[PDB]
Amino acid sequence: YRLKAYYREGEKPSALRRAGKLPGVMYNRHLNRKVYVDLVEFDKVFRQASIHHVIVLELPDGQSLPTLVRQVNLDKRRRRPEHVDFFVLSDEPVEMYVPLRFVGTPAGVRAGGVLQEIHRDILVKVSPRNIPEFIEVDVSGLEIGDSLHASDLKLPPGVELAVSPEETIAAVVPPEDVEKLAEEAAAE
Amino acid sequence: TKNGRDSQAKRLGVKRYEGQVVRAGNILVRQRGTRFKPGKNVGMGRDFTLFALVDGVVEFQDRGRLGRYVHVRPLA
Amino acid sequence: MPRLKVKLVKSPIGYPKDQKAALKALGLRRLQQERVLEDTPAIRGNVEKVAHLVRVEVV
Amino acid sequence: RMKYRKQQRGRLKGATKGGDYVAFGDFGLVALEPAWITAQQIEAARVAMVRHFRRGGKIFIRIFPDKPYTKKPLEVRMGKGKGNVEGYVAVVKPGRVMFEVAGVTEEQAMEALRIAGHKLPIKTKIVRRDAYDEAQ
RNA sequence: UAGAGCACUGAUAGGGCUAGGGGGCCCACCAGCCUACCAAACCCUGUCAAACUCCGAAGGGUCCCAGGUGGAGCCUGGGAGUGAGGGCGCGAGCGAUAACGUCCGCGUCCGAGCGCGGGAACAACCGAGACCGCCAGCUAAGGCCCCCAAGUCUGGGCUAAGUGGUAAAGGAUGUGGCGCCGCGAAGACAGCCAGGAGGUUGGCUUAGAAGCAGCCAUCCUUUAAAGAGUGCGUAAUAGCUCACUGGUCGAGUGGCGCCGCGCCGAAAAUGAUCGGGGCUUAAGCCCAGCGCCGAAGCUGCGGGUCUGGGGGAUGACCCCA
RNA sequence: UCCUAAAAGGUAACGGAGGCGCCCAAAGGUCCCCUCAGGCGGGACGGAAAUCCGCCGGAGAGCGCAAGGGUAGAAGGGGGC
RNA sequence: UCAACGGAUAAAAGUUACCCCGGGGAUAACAGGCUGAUCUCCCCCGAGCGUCCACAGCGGCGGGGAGGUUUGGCACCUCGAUGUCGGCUCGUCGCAUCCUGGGGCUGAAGAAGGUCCCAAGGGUUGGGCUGUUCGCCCAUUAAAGCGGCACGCGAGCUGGG
RNA sequence: UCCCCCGUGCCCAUAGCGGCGUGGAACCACCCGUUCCCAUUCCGAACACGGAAGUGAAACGCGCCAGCGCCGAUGGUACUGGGCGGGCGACCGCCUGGGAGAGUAGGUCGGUGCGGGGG
Ligand SMILES: [Mg+2]
Ligand SMILES: [Mg+2]
Ligand SMILES: [Mg+2]
Ligand SMILES: [Mg+2]
Ligand SMILES: [Mg+2]
Ligand SMILES: [Mg+2]
Ligand SMILES: [Mg+2]
Ligand SMILES: [Mg+2]
Ligand SMILES: [Mg+2]
Ligand SMILES: [Mg+2]
Ligand SMILES: [Mg+2]
Ligand SMILES: [Mg+2]
Ligand SMILES: [Mg+2]
Ligand SMILES: [Mg+2]
Ligand SMILES: [Mg+2]
Ligand SMILES: [Mg+2]
Ligand SMILES: [Mg+2]
Ligand SMILES: [Mg+2]
Ligand SMILES: [Mg+2]
Ligand SMILES: [Mg+2]
Ligand SMILES: [Mg+2]
Ligand SMILES: [Mg+2]
Ligand SMILES: [Mg+2]
Ligand SMILES: [Mg+2]
Ligand SMILES: [Mg+2]
Ligand SMILES: [Mg+2]
Ligand SMILES: [Mg+2]
Ligand SMILES: [Mg+2]
Ligand SMILES: [Mg+2]
Ligand SMILES: [Mg+2]
Ligand SMILES: [Mg+2]
Ligand SMILES: [Mg+2]
Ligand SMILES: [Mg+2]
Ligand SMILES: [Mg+2]
Ligand SMILES: [Mg+2]
Ligand SMILES: [Mg+2]
Ligand SMILES: [Mg+2]
Ligand SMILES: [Mg+2]
Ligand SMILES: [Mg+2]
Ligand SMILES: [Mg+2]
Ligand SMILES: [Mg+2]
Ligand SMILES: [Mg+2]
Ligand SMILES: [Mg+2]
Ligand SMILES: [Mg+2]
Ligand SMILES: [Mg+2]
Ligand SMILES: [Mg+2]
Ligand SMILES: [Mg+2]
Ligand SMILES: [Mg+2]
Ligand SMILES: [Mg+2]
Ligand SMILES: [Mg+2]
Ligand SMILES: [Mg+2]
Ligand SMILES: [Mg+2]
Ligand SMILES: [Mg+2]
Ligand SMILES: [Mg+2]
Ligand SMILES: [Mg+2]
Ligand SMILES: [Mg+2]
Ligand SMILES: [Mg+2]
Ligand SMILES: [Mg+2]
Ligand SMILES: [Mg+2]
Ligand SMILES: [Mg+2]
Ligand SMILES: [Mg+2]
Ligand SMILES: [Mg+2]
Ligand SMILES: [Mg+2]
Ligand SMILES: [Mg+2]
Ligand SMILES: [Mg+2]
Ligand SMILES: [Mg+2]
Ligand SMILES: [Mg+2]
Ligand SMILES: [Mg+2]
Ligand SMILES: [Mg+2]
Ligand SMILES: [Mg+2]
Ligand SMILES: [Mg+2]
Ligand SMILES: [Mg+2]
Ligand SMILES: [Mg+2]
Ligand SMILES: [Mg+2]
Ligand SMILES: [Mg+2]
Ligand SMILES: [Mg+2]
Ligand SMILES: [Mg+2]
Ligand SMILES: [Mg+2]
Ligand SMILES: [Mg+2]
Ligand SMILES: [Mg+2]
Ligand SMILES: [Mg+2]
Ligand SMILES: [Mg+2]
Ligand SMILES: [Mg+2]
Ligand SMILES: [Mg+2]
Ligand SMILES: [Mg+2]
Ligand SMILES: [Mg+2]
Ligand SMILES: [Mg+2]
Ligand SMILES: [Mg+2]
Ligand SMILES: [Mg+2]
Ligand SMILES: [Mg+2]
Ligand SMILES: [Mg+2]
Ligand SMILES: [Mg+2]
Ligand SMILES: [Mg+2]
Ligand SMILES: [Mg+2]
Ligand SMILES: [Mg+2]
Ligand SMILES: [Mg+2]
Ligand SMILES: [Mg+2]
Ligand SMILES: [Mg+2]
Ligand SMILES: [Mg+2]
Ligand SMILES: [Mg+2]
Ligand SMILES: [Mg+2]
Ligand SMILES: [Mg+2]
Ligand SMILES: [Mg+2]
Ligand SMILES: [Mg+2]
Ligand SMILES: [Mg+2]
Ligand SMILES: [Mg+2]
Ligand SMILES: [Mg+2]
Ligand SMILES: [Mg+2]
Ligand SMILES: [Mg+2]
Ligand SMILES: [Mg+2]
Ligand SMILES: [Mg+2]
Ligand SMILES: [Mg+2]
Ligand SMILES: [Mg+2]
Ligand SMILES: [Mg+2]
Ligand SMILES: [Mg+2]
Ligand SMILES: [Mg+2]
Ligand SMILES: [Mg+2]
Ligand SMILES: [Mg+2]
Ligand SMILES: [Mg+2]
Ligand SMILES: [Mg+2]
Ligand SMILES: [Mg+2]
Ligand SMILES: [Mg+2]
Ligand SMILES: [Mg+2]
Ligand SMILES: [Mg+2]
Ligand SMILES: [Mg+2]
Ligand SMILES: [Mg+2]
Ligand SMILES: [Mg+2]
Ligand SMILES: [Mg+2]
Ligand SMILES: [Mg+2]
Ligand SMILES: [Mg+2]
Ligand SMILES: [Mg+2]
Ligand SMILES: [Mg+2]
Ligand SMILES: [Mg+2]
Ligand SMILES: [Mg+2]
Ligand SMILES: [Mg+2]
Ligand SMILES: [Mg+2]
Ligand SMILES: [Mg+2]
Ligand SMILES: [Mg+2]
Ligand SMILES: [Mg+2]
Ligand SMILES: [Mg+2]
Ligand SMILES: [Mg+2]
Ligand SMILES: [Mg+2]
Ligand SMILES: [Mg+2]
Ligand SMILES: [Mg+2]
Ligand SMILES: [Mg+2]
Ligand SMILES: [Mg+2]
Ligand SMILES: [Mg+2]
Ligand SMILES: [Mg+2]
Ligand SMILES: [Mg+2]
Ligand SMILES: [Mg+2]
Ligand SMILES: [Mg+2]
Ligand SMILES: [Mg+2]
Ligand SMILES: [Mg+2]
Ligand SMILES: [Mg+2]
Ligand SMILES: [Mg+2]
Ligand SMILES: [Mg+2]
Ligand SMILES: [Mg+2]
Ligand SMILES: [Mg+2]
Ligand SMILES: [Mg+2]
Ligand SMILES: [Mg+2]
Ligand SMILES: [Mg+2]
Repeated sequence: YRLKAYYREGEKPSALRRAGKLPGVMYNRHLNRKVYVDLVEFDKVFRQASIHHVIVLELPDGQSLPTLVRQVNLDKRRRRPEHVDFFVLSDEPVEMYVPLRFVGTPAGVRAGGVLQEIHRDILVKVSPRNIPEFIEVDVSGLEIGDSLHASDLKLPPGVELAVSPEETIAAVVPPEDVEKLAEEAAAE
Repeated sequence: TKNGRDSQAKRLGVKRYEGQVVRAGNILVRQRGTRFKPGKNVGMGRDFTLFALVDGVVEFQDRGRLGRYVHVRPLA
Repeated sequence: MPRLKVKLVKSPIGYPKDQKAALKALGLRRLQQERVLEDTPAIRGNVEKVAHLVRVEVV
Repeated sequence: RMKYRKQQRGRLKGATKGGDYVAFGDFGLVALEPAWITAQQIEAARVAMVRHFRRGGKIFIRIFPDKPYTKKPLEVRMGKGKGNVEGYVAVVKPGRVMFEVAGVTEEQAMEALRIAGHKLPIKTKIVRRDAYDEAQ
């Protein structure tokens, strides 16, 4: 994706938002530059892009930088993005959160279970060239009460699980209405 | 009820500060345990009271593991 | 340390004691009173902490 | 719970840490005003929620009361209150995420969270999901 | 400390791991397996704490140096009074995140400034510290249509309730304004015209269950369109409707989010009201600008008194702040 | 003793929560020496826990007695005088 | 255990409706007031009941509020005095209406009724028991309303409490 | 000047743990032995003494590697002396000066003083 990023300097970060620009900074292992983008633009761009793909930032300098939001500071008091980071890549293997597509028909659904998920995006080390839109999650033969772990992952080549090879990925917990309530009020 | 109790203020802590003139025997700092260790021309007693053994200025010196020592630099 | 004209315009009555005292080190008796002290880092401080009571003038 | 008897009042300053993000589930319920949420309130919204969509998925209740609600039994000033009458509450300031459902339909969610909102004293909002987490 | 954090001290929502306890398989040879159960220690997600703190501000205290001549300070001594305080803002306990409630703290006014202007009136809210005079002059707060001093000022928006004249969860095609997305002159929205078929009475269930009590499963054909079917309805059927397609039709149309102001929610006791009259492109609210009224504050003139400075055989008196 | 106490000190309420009215001639003084709790693994009675062995284990023990603070680079454990 | 721990004597309890003096609204009881926890009523959400159908009628779990009658909290005016129940007498005001008036819905055939809205102008009984308010009861009634006025009224009365 | 090593002190984790490598002529430790000084509530393991042979295994020195630990921006943000405004209240906002924590990029498996021995 793209985004017309501008250079900052002595602008009021607070009064800046009032205008309509989203404060933030782009930087890598050798970079550190005050910048800012447009609220409306970044809004619709980040909706799709999010923090899994790479968003090139077109500075007035004409520099097309392979950046991805390393971090977002969300304003409390009615959610809304305040600040944004933009970590630029190069040719060195970089870590990041990669999407996970839970595809299949869990045995829980059949027995009237609950679609549980934990890591909708795992942190993994990978080269800048590899941009796997997502990883096929074989969640299907998973019955109610069973769990798929990080050590049970199918990793696309050139990638490693930069986590703790035993980290929960998903589950299948039970429903809850009648039985629980009626029995809880009397057994609590 | 039964709670309204409390031993009056003992008023401890830092009595003298770095960059202060001191005679000989001035109670530098009265402390609980040993939050401040002695040092150059400074000794303590039973209640861990810190005082000057010479005449000069008070100085502090934080030394992580070792501790937060405090001394006095004699001059006249 | 060019001159510093200062005119008392906002009564200190009802304001913190320290501020009252500031108009003493600066020496401001009544209202609408002129006062052209020097521009020393010290004297500045006072004028500053009471700026909302006196309109400074760079002379 | 388990710690010790009573606790202070303490004001409810800015809606700072009282406010998070949708960490689990799909939809979420956020507070707009600050106040103490009562145990009866949690359950009230709980039962209301789960009861709405019979055989519902998984209902996440992020908040959790632990503040001994103090109170006196219609008398005067002989020491500190017995409290415990209403039970306990939780420091709920604007932005917080009291509840959040999952594995269910959006319609089920929207209506439920709505009803459970009335079970709450604070005016509330319903946030989707987006992608606002913390990554790259 | 604020905050912040969970590294200790405790709480804790979910999940994994897994000791221990329950249940089932099964033979007592005493183990082995499963468990949409209770759950220790450990890990991940996530969070709470005055008496928890890995961390940690603004700030406050203090000593040296510098400005600071002030009804500043320090020393010795004489003479006191005071030892119910209160309101207010802020930070806390108690209280019920009650009280013209109460208990400390930081400051402030009233006290003793019930002296003056404003606030309708009103010890403490806003303005401002009254030595005396004056039929002078600018301004402060507030205010500038009439009671009332001074604009029915100027320009640009909002609000049709008299809102303004000031109550909540919650409710609402009120009305205006900004952004995103669907659909549309290759013919859209709506009304309107007709159709909206079979297997199938989807499986099951049930007395029945035929799209439409309920459960679960979760096709094919014809075609421009018709759904293993949305509601009303029947005992179950029928019958109507809708999404859908074509004709009509002719220009827009639909949804979401955010914002301004108003509407409902709104029931009290001697007569009624925003202080009153009365006000609607304002005499309401928001925004930007000029002008003016207005205090015992300031300036102007004159005068008293006290303190300090100067002329000064001159004590004296004169002038100045 | 701690919190309340608003980062110096101090600071109130019939505010929250807990102690003291002692004990020790060795639990002191000096000298020299010594290092915890637990966890795991291994072992006759024991076997959650006596005692012994190996590795890990910086202070979560110990420090007479409540708590706070301090503390093994000793205030702790032992012996001589 | 001068432990009331700055310790009046070496040596000390209780009673007064037989009571008194000094003083306080610095302080309780009555009333007012501020508040609204308690009380009355209204309202949002709506599991669920009502064959069927959540809104004829009804409402869990929980949330908002109005009033200012009760109990209650505070101790602000009044302790050189604000008379305190009930009754009687005279009333007057509110509306959240008991009746009569009108109206909507109905699980409204009709009659009768249920519930909600509008609506004080007027009306809203005699008696038994108790100091009672309150309430129970008899007989009737179109109905036998709730509440404010220092729970109106002792310089109008009563004095059973 | 400079290098390797020995003693000792400072900075007090960017020097710690851990896996790998590496040095013994010199320096260091282990090592031989327990007669004498002296010792383990049992042991020469520890402390101690006399001193050749052997190794660099243990310990340590040096170097490497980042998995753990640790150090940590910047940017913005919370909060806040000070000044001001708005709401019934719970609370909210602006100007002025100050400005964390957490998370991100990232840094580090040491640096340094005096003296002593050896080239
Ligand atoms: Mg553009
Ligand atoms: Mg006390
Ligand atoms: Mg006391
Ligand atoms: Mg005290
Ligand atoms: Mg005392
Ligand atoms: Mg004053
Ligand atoms: Mg100061
Ligand atoms: Mg428990
Ligand atoms: Mg708070
Ligand atoms: Mg409740
Ligand atoms: Mg609500
Ligand atoms: Mg409540
Ligand atoms: Mg809502
Ligand atoms: Mg605090
Ligand atoms: Mg704290
Ligand atoms: Mg905090
Ligand atoms: Mg943590
Ligand atoms: Mg414990
Ligand atoms: Mg647990
Ligand atoms: Mg848990
Ligand atoms: Mg077991
Ligand atoms: Mg068993
Ligand atoms: Mg057999
Ligand atoms: Mg057996
Ligand atoms: Mg046997
Ligand atoms: Mg067997
Ligand atoms: Mg645990
Ligand atoms: Mg996190
Ligand atoms: Mg929690
Ligand atoms: Mg200073
Ligand atoms: Mg000097
Ligand atoms: Mg000098
Ligand atoms: Mg000097
Ligand atoms: Mg000086
Ligand atoms: Mg002078
Ligand atoms: Mg004076
Ligand atoms: Mg004076
Ligand atoms: Mg005197
Ligand atoms: Mg006294
Ligand atoms: Mg308070
Ligand atoms: Mg009082
Ligand atoms: Mg008071
Ligand atoms: Mg005061
Ligand atoms: Mg005065
Ligand atoms: Mg005064
Ligand atoms: Mg005064
Ligand atoms: Mg008078
Ligand atoms: Mg006035
Ligand atoms: Mg006045
Ligand atoms: Mg005059
Ligand atoms: Mg004028
Ligand atoms: Mg004005
Ligand atoms: Mg006027
Ligand atoms: Mg206009
Ligand atoms: Mg009106
Ligand atoms: Mg709509
Ligand atoms: Mg056409
Ligand atoms: Mg149409
Ligand atoms: Mg239509
Ligand atoms: Mg047929
Ligand atoms: Mg059938
Ligand atoms: Mg009415
Ligand atoms: Mg009237
Ligand atoms: Mg007015
Ligand atoms: Mg103007
Ligand atoms: Mg004037
Ligand atoms: Mg004058
Ligand atoms: Mg003049
Ligand atoms: Mg002049
Ligand atoms: Mg002379
Ligand atoms: Mg002279
Ligand atoms: Mg003279
Ligand atoms: Mg403190
Ligand atoms: Mg303090
Ligand atoms: Mg308390
Ligand atoms: Mg003894
Ligand atoms: Mg000893
Ligand atoms: Mg000893
Ligand atoms: Mg030993
Ligand atoms: Mg052990
Ligand atoms: Mg074992
Ligand atoms: Mg073992
Ligand atoms: Mg063992
Ligand atoms: Mg035996
Ligand atoms: Mg054992
Ligand atoms: Mg064992
Ligand atoms: Mg064991
Ligand atoms: Mg000792
Ligand atoms: Mg010893
Ligand atoms: Mg000894
Ligand atoms: Mg006694
Ligand atoms: Mg005596
Ligand atoms: Mg006494
Ligand atoms: Mg006595
Ligand atoms: Mg006595
Ligand atoms: Mg006695
Ligand atoms: Mg008698
Ligand atoms: Mg007599
Ligand atoms: Mg008698
Ligand atoms: Mg008397
Ligand atoms: Mg009374
Ligand atoms: Mg009273
Ligand atoms: Mg009165
Ligand atoms: Mg109320
Ligand atoms: Mg209502
Ligand atoms: Mg009702
Ligand atoms: Mg009920
Ligand atoms: Mg119940
Ligand atoms: Mg209940
Ligand atoms: Mg209720
Ligand atoms: Mg409630
Ligand atoms: Mg209520
Ligand atoms: Mg209320
Ligand atoms: Mg009362
Ligand atoms: Mg009083
Ligand atoms: Mg009297
Ligand atoms: Mg009189
Ligand atoms: Mg009288
Ligand atoms: Mg009188
Ligand atoms: Mg009459
Ligand atoms: Mg009728
Ligand atoms: Mg009717
Ligand atoms: Mg009819
Ligand atoms: Mg009938
Ligand atoms: Mg009449
Ligand atoms: Mg009678
Ligand atoms: Mg009779
Ligand atoms: Mg009779
Ligand atoms: Mg009678
Ligand atoms: Mg009677
Ligand atoms: Mg009765
Ligand atoms: Mg009868
Ligand atoms: Mg009446
Ligand atoms: Mg009466
Ligand atoms: Mg009477
Ligand atoms: Mg009478
Ligand atoms: Mg009477
Ligand atoms: Mg009378
Ligand atoms: Mg008589
Ligand atoms: Mg009698
Ligand atoms: Mg009698
Ligand atoms: Mg080797
Ligand atoms: Mg080698
Ligand atoms: Mg021997
Ligand atoms: Mg020999
Ligand atoms: Mg011998
Ligand atoms: Mg031997
Ligand atoms: Mg040896
Ligand atoms: Mg020999
Ligand atoms: Mg050799
Ligand atoms: Mg060798
Ligand atoms: Mg080696
Ligand atoms: Mg070295
Ligand atoms: Mg950091
Ligand atoms: Mg940082
Ligand atoms: Mg990195
Ligand atoms: Mg890192
Ligand atoms: Mg190394
Ligand atoms: Mg060196
Ligand atoms: Mg060489
Ligand atoms: Mg050479």
